[PDB]
Amino acid sequence: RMKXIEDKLEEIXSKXYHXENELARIKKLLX
Amino acid sequence: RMKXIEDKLEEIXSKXYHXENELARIKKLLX
Amino acid sequence: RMKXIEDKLEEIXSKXYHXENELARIKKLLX
Amino acid sequence: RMKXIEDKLEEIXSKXYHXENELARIKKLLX
Repeated sequence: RMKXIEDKLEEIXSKXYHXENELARIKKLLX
Repeated sequence: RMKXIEDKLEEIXSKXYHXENELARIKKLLX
Repeated sequence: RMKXIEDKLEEIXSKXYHXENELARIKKLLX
Repeated sequence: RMKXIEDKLEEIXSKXYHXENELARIKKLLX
């Protein structure tokens, strides 16, 4: 249902942390 | 509910800005 | 509603094209 | 409906594999 959608969206909002920080890995290889 | 899903999707559609621009950071280190 | 969620998910499934191809920009700068 | 949303979210949770591994492509070009 809606509860087990809301708590996928809060997995995606983990993936969009690990997007940011595993880019910021690459950027801080490049400064 | 559906309102507080719709307004996660419009957080994701912020993350997919910061995807693009913090890639375009890396690409403009690389031209 | 559900129709205007489904057609955000099919924006995200555009962003996850432009993820892939604007990475594949960087990778083809790096081969 | 909700079933064919849940099974988009489990496409996105494929895209957020291919995010990670096609970054980890770039990082392992850069070590």
